[PDB]
Amino acid sequence: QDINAQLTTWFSQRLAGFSDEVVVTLRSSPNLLPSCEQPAFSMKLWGNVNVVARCANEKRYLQVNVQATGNYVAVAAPIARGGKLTPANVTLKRGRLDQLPPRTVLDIRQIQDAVSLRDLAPGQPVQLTMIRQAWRVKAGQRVQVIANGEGFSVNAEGQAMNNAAVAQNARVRMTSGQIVSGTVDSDGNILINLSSSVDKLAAALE
Ligand SMILES: [Cl-]
Repeated sequence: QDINAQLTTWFSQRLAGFSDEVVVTLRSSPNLLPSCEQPAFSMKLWGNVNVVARCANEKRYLQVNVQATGNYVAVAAPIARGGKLTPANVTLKRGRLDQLPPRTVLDIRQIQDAVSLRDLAPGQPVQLTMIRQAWRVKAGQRVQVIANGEGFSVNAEGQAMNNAAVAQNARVRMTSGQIVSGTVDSDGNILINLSSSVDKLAAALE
């Protein structure tokens, strides 16, 4: 029961913070098990995984099944496409992590300012493919364009032409109809960082 106890302890410690119940089952032939007392294990965190087990003169490829139970983010109330994920409509549920659909959110902090891309039903695990970050800037919104660099500062008002989250690109129509583009910041401003532009900016003032 040596290898089974060692693998159980190894995956339990590796899964600290993800799971409080880790069960390991060997799927490969016991004839290909490491011979040494303390094999070095190395490596997907759970489910059907391959583990390399090294001993002096051995490099075993073990196939194991890892059952890991812990918390994951699930839908707690109906959420419409475009609906904000809140503490009223998404919660932590306890379940078999190894049976979850791909890219299920495990940490409730990952869903802060998230918005649903789909109509979601209660009990559904929240997957990264079902959600997006909220729009800090929305199409048609009055925004501030801030350009800085080479002893120059420009502050101008415009209308956001597209929806954009923080750190995403936003095109902005200036009052004349000229379109500029920059990065959305936490304040909903559009940031531009400035070779001929600093020369062009000064030339515009002439
Ligand atoms: Cl949004």
